[PDB]
Amino acid sequence: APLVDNPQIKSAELLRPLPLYQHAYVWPYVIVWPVFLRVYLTQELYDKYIGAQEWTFVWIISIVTFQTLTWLCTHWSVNLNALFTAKKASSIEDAQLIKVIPVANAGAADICKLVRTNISFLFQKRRFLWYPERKAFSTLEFDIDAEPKPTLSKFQLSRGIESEDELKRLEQHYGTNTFDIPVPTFTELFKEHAVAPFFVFQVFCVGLWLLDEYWYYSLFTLVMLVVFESTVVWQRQRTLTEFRSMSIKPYPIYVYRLGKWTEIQSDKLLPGDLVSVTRTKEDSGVACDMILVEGTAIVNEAMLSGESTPLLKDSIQLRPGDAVLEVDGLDKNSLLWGGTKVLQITHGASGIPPPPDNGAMAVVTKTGFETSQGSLVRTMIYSTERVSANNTEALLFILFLLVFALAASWYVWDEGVRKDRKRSKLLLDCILIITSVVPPELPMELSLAVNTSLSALAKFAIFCTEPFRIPFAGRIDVACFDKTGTLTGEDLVVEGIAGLGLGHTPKEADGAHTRMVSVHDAGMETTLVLATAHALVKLDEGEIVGDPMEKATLNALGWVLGKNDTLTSKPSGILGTVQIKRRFQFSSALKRQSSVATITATEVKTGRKLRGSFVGVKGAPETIMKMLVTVPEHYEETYKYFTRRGSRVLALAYKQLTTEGELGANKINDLKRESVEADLHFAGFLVLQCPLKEDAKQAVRMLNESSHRVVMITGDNPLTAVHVAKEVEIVDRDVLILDAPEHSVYGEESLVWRSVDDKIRIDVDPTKPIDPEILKTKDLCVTGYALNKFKGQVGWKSLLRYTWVYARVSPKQKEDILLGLKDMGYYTLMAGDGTNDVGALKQAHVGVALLNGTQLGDASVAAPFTSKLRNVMAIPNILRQGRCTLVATIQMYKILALNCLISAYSLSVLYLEGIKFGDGQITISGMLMSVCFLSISRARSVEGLSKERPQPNIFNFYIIGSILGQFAVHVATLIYIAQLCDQIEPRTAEFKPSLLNSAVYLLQLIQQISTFAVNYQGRPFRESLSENKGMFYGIVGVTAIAFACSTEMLPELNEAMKLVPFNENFKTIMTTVMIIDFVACYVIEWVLKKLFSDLRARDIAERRPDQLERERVRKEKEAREKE
Ligand SMILES: Nc1ncnc2c1ncn2[C@@H]1O[C@H](COP(=O)(O)OP(=O)(O)NP(=O)(O)O)[C@@H](O)[C@H]1O
Ligand SMILES: [Mg+2]
Repeated sequence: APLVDNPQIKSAELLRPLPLYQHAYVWPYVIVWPVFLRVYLTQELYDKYIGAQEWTFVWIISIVTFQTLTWLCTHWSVNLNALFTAKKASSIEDAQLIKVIPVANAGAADICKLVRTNISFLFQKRRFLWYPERKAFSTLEFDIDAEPKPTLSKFQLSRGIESEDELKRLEQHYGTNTFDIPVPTFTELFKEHAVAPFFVFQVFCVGLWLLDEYWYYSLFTLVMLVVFESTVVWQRQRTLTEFRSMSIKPYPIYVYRLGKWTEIQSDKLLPGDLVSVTRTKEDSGVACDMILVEGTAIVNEAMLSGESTPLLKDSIQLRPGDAVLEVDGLDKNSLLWGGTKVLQITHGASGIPPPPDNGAMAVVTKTGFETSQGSLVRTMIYSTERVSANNTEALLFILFLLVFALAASWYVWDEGVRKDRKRSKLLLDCILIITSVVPPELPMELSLAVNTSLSALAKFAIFCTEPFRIPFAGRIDVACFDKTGTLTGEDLVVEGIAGLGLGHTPKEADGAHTRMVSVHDAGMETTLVLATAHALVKLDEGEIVGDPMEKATLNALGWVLGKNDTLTSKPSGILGTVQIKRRFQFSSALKRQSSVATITATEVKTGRKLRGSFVGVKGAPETIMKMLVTVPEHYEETYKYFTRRGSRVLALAYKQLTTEGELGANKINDLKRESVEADLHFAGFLVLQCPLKEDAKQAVRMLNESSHRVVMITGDNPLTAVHVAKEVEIVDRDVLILDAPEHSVYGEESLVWRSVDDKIRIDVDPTKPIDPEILKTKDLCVTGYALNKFKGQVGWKSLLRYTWVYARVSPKQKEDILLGLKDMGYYTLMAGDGTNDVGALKQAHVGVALLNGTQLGDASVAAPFTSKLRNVMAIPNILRQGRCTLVATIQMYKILALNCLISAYSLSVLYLEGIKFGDGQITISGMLMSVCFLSISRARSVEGLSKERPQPNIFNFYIIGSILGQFAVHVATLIYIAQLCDQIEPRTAEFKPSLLNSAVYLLQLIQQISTFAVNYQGRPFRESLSENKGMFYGIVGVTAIAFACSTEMLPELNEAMKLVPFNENFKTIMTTVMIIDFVACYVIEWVLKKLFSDLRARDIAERRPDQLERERVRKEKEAREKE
């Protein structure tokens, strides 16, 4: 819509509210009320149209029903609210209401209120302001969000807010800095929930049963509806409370307001306000997004990204003030994001005095609900696709049930018309028959199953942010995995330093130098690079924190770490002091990390005094071989041999900028990234044996043997990824790597299929399609370079269908892989840890962030699913719960509808003969069905996954066929019992006990019990009926009650429900009929479950016969070893 210029807003219309007397649910019904009044009190129209006082009551009920329906249509439909309440008056200068309809599956539509001079409104707790130059409502624009990018001179010399009237203008404009989610009480939430259409339908059914003189049954179902809606309201309140726990509590911060330092809570924070950041306390990150002006902040973005590696946010005072701000470039580490824990504040411009507490100066950019964590919280709460939104499949199923209802009700209306019954009683019977089929809990059953799955998943420390991806986990075809941090533990051990003799020794046939010296016996330059090229920082308490790889190589180095970013070695191969002056941070797209430092290092055995400035860079060996001077002979073969064993290899390089002396202050030290990560020498290879997680192999073999495909997406080498995937059993056949034959600047021009042992070499033109022999008989590994060369070609859709290891991929390449896998129709799971997967975690159908730590807030916004533990077994469990979710939904979609259908036709078999159900009988039947529902609701899951897959859709052949077959069996037994009862006694108004009423009541009781016992899903996805002995005994108790009052063994139970005594031959025939009905229902359900319930695995997840034979042999061996 041009009125609101946002991508998530579909329609916007500037309404104007009308008075209450002009409302469309008031004025025409007030107009037509005296017509009915003149019909009623004035005679000669009493017999003209209505004819009776019961018809008068029917017309009064119909008019009141139409009035309350026209009132409720303004509440359960936004467009009908705009039609019936407010006139259009499409002009900006007089509008007061804005109808906002968002795009599909992006929250609930609303009629927002215009508040104003700045014209604004609030939709989904997002503030929209009217711009007259654009002539449209739009999202709030900050100083950062300006289209001309501001210079740093307005940020270094910001000096805080300097005007009181401008402070009040900022307060009225951007609002206060709070996570404004209002949790509702029980009263207003139940008031909103009592206006929902299925509550209205249930209350209308209660009134219909009350009109037919059913006191106890209507009271029971009203009490049950009240407590069920109370349960739903408490569930929604609990969910909103756990969402409210994600908010940062206010804590006193020192801001610079009116030229003075002032302590104030974090609820009052406006953009452009100068603030001082210190060490944050527990259960609090920082409030809102800031940019560092003066100081260095060691922060931890465990909220925005899954990993807990602390980054080193620098300042902007070293950058010139005339430079254009680059949020995605040099000043990426300049900003500080909200919700993130700052681990340290160190000082290593505007003339302002320093803060009383030793903190860094920052400027607020994005405050309130529009900060990045807050903008994710707004999407996760108000702008998400809700589980409780009524699907069209459930409504079409309800319409199918209503089609069956009308099929029964038309026949009972024709039979009552032909037999000349009372038309009001016949109409009430037909409306009762129609209304006894729609199950009011049916559209909300998926939400209940999702909530039960969330409560089950919270046991394994798995917290789900967006609960509409729980059914998606029931239909996952591809289960993508990261390698490092997901299938690999964080306790890395340094194997050592390799390739010291490159260009200067055991050599293989391909020339690979296998001499791996230890870190202590390494050279001086290798030791200085390992002491220089890291992002390690010592906290004020005295704990070294950083990358686990950098911590591992620090512990292998034997060098202590000082206070002012210095590292010393006391009298281990060399002795001296290094001090890092500038530090270029590591990026996943660059695959390197460099640092400029000052060295004073002496070798203990020869001397060789190395002083002065130094550049140490470590990274991926292909990038380093691209950016050094002279590539040594057999460079590629060394790292390919040390990667063929599965170890992770980095390259270390050094460059002396000034040699003897010093570089000179920080004026020269402000160099460029591309001007210092070039013309390098070679220092060595850092080889680390990254250890596999203990649960990785078991979880991946559980996923592969359960109709899921496991692929590996990782930024590491092809050989490490291939060796891990062979250990974890992702790749079974011979593998082929699609990569450049040489990773130099000239050799990166063609693509080659290569073997791991470097024996097969096949040239590939990327425009030509892939050879089908390679796709069919070989597993494939694809490098991100070869993926980038396959961006817009025909073979790419082949590659994503036949590759299970992706290596050397950028985060954008992981996003491209997951988008392409989404585009082919495969549902995707992505399990990731680092900041290289946050694009991938938000593009998969379900994304899990594996927080590597072993023993509501502190839940990351990087992924919709967050596993607090480090185990890989949290990945199948989610999928298991997802499958169970669908399975639970399926069983309720097979029970409730069938239950209602039975009840409807039972009423029909009564209402064909003029007899009605007893009040006590139908109340006892409803109580027993509620008892069986409570008995069947409590069921856990099995300890493993299965090859069968549940059907996601509800209109499949299995569910519809089973329901139709069981309904046909039930209606055949009901018709036969009715004909037998008419045969025994002829048919010739209060409730009087009869043989037909007792037989129909006993049949509907035993048929509801039979469809509870038959349609319960069992062994392939959950426990069986016999295993939950509480559930089995609860079903068997009602079974024994029904069969005891059917055998006439207890006359007290038969006289309690007003059941006539039965003839012995009739009793035997009816017991045989009940057994035949239960047996036929179980046979039909078992046949249709064995035939059509198993949703077939897709072609990417189908396994070859040798894999199935190996799986069967291993399962037989484990079953033998169990004995
Ligand atoms: N601290 C580091 N310093 C230098 N280079 C690094 C560092 N960490 C990773 N790299 C390199 O960056 C490359 C790709 O970046 P990245 O994807 O972040 O590593 P990764 O964690 O192994 N990928 P992944 O397995 O998906 O988590 C790796 O193959 C390493 O060579
Ligand atoms: Mg990772």
